[PDB]
Amino acid sequence: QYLCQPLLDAVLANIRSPVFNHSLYRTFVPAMTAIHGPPIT
Amino acid sequence: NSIHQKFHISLGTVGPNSGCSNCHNTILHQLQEMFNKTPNVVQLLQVLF
Amino acid sequence: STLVDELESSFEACFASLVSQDQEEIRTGVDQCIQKFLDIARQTECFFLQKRLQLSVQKPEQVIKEDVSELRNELQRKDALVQKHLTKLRHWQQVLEDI
Amino acid sequence: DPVQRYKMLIPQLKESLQTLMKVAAQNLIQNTNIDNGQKSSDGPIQRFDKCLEEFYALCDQLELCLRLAHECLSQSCDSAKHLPYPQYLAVIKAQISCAKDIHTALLDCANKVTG
Amino acid sequence: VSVNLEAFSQAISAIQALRSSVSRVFDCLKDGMRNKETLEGREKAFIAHFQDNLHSVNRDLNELERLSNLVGKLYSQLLQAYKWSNKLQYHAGLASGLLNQQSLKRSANQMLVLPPQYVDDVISRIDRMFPEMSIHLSRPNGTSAMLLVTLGKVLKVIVVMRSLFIDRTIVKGYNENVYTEDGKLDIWSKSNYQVFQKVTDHATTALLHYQLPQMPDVVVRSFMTWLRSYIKLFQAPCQRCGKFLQDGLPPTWRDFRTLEAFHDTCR
Amino acid sequence: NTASLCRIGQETVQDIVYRTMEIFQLLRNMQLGTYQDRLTKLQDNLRQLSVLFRKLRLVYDKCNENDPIPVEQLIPYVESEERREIAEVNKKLKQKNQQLKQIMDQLRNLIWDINAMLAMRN
Amino acid sequence: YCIDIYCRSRGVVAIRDGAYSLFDNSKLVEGFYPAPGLKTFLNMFVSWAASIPTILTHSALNILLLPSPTPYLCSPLERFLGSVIMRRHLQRIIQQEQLINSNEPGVIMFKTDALKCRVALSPKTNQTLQLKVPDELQVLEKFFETRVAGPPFKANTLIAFTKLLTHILRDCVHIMKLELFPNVQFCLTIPPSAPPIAPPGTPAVVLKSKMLFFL
Ligand SMILES: [Zn+2]
Repeated sequence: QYLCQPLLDAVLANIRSPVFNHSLYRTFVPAMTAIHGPPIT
Repeated sequence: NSIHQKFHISLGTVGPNSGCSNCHNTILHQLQEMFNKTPNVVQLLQVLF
Repeated sequence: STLVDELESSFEACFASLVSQDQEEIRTGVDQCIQKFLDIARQTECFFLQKRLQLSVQKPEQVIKEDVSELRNELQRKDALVQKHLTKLRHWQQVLEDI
Repeated sequence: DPVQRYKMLIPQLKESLQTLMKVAAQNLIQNTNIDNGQKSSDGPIQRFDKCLEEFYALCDQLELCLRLAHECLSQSCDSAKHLPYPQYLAVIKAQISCAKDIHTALLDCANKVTG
Repeated sequence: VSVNLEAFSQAISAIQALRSSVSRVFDCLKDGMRNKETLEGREKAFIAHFQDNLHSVNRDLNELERLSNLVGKLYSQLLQAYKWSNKLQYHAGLASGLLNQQSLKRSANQMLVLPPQYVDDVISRIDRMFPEMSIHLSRPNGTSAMLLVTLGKVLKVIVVMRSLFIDRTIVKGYNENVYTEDGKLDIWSKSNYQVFQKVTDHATTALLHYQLPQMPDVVVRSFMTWLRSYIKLFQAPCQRCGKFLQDGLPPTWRDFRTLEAFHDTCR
Repeated sequence: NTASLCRIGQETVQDIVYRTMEIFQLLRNMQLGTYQDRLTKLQDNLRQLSVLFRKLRLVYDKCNENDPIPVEQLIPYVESEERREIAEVNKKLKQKNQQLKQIMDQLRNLIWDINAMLAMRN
Repeated sequence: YCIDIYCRSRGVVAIRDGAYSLFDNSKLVEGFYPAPGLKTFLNMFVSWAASIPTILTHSALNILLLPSPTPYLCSPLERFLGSVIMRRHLQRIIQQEQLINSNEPGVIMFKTDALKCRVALSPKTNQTLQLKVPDELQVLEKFFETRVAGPPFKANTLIAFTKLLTHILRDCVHIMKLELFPNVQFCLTIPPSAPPIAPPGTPAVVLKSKMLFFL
């Protein structure tokens, strides 16, 4: 609604890509699983 | 709860065997948040266990 | 069978809200004890409705024994007041000749 | 003291989240360009985990401004709920005797019931 | 002050909800895909959930600042013995229960004298507030007390008691001789007004409605509390028919346990 | 006779139930020298409660000592000299009711005489 | 000071340091100064290596967290904090303004006059520190153990006792032996000893906290 257009523009640029699920993984995975906590038991 | 579109789980003491209160309510605002994710009763039951 | 026992079981459950060693448990605890306790009580009435209707229809004599029993106890309390009334009637005698 | 210290944490927090999402957007393009086939020198990588030092601590310095205030609005109010000190010394021991008397009377009735 | 201390609760929950919701935005987009048979039930749901979680973050951000706008702004050992007396007030509310007035009474069949000064002490308890009304206790005839009540500039009411219980109550306006020519309080008369005679019937139904077999003080207290709503007469329209006049009659009938002006047709 | 005992059992069940509501009514009046009277009152109340509990157990055993015949004989399907005493005393008590009826009618005439006395006393 | 507790199935709890940082050894938490030595107190139930979440079987948390008599009914956890919080802040007493001279791994020696003492953690019970320093000297630490390091554990009572510590020791110990046999008031040997009456006492008021002498 306000200052979210990088997140909106990333997914439309990365759509129709076969590496989509891996490009998002590569750019995103270490950020949330490190500080906020490990995965569940 | 339809206008909430939610469930209002009540953590409560039952039976004449307790101390001061139910005391599960420290994690009250947190247990509600996890069952937003899951419609699985065992998820609730096993965290207690 | 043993219907007093599960009746009196709910008695100490009524103390569960009272005796111990956030409000939502209290409203539930004082409820379901009581609603089962009125459950466990009204059926004893219907059980008593069964037991003395048994005595009502299996024999006609305990019906007329208690029918005489209520009217004799009415027969005394009828007589209990009328010569009480008469003694009382004798009371406003001298209350009225005071002038 | 903390009534004016709270007035600067929250406007700092609103822009702390703003620079947090801005450095997140700075990292996002730089890390997505590495994954697929296109070249760009990182230079100022501006890694996000340092910026998270600014925001959560500002959420913690909020609570140090509130919880101490949660103490500060409590201790001074009930310090003298019930001027002559020995009258208070007598009534506190009287009330702590009577509270224990009713506390053991509840258990006395409970033990009269069962147990 | 506690208005800010409870208005802060929404914001302190909203920021943690922002953290949780942006974590959801991260991991749901990081979850990859769950097809669940058809692709059109997934790839069209992809934009649906991607709008859903991002807009949830956006609305959480948005409702943060309307809450932020409304808000404003021996060392620790003896502190522990202070708040326990304050939680003893909650301990007083621990044994209250919601059973309250309602009971399960059966038939009351098996198988007195009180001074008028007690009636005066009864009437002194509730006359001390509501200064717009007045109470004038008098017993020109026997020990029974009948009372004159003026209601601002509106009503003059005679309220007769007998045997410490209720006898009668007649209401008239503000510009009439409620006394007789001799000066005694009038006993048997009529209000000489259609609305007043109509609502005296409601008063008679109300006095037979408040039924306490042992405790008539709460009966007369509820009666005068009900009467207190009648200082709003000719000033409040009816709650169902909109207009004041039902066949020329403004709403008067306050319902039992729900005090609001109605008519007989308006129930 | 045994029906009277079942009625006594029902009324003692009502007695314990009324006892329960009167305990809840009495205890709710006190929250936190007036305290001693209430606790002594409640001690007497629970003493009488225990006595009533044991006496209902006694009369429950007394009513349960005699039952072989079961229920469902009770649904009413469409398909000696004590009776002489009942028939003779029914009309005697009715005649007594009428005899007091004429007396209270005379007292009604007296009270209609006396209410007009204060009506125009002044 | 902070505590981390991580529950798990089959009665398993993972116990982290809390006050450490998981990730940075260059960087830590501003308000939570790091809390070392925690795992040793855990391991008796069994540097920056205490930041591991430590597995326990939900049973040593009973005896640790339970208020127990002090070896006042103060828990082995909170006593140990009191031993810690004296040990941290006595150092912050000693370093400032007095003379600081010690050489030990964790033990602290305050090299002043009149039997300079050296204090270490007690081995049989780590929940209290133990100080090493004629026969009237030893009673002073037991009073210091029971009262100045009393399980309320507030900071300013150490300020007096540090500033509390010659012949003045001789009388006060006679008063201390008398007080131990049967507080906020100490004694001084303006006279030669402490008789049953007329002693030059050394008190400390709560609202004043000034050097009080009464003779
Ligand atoms: Zn209407």
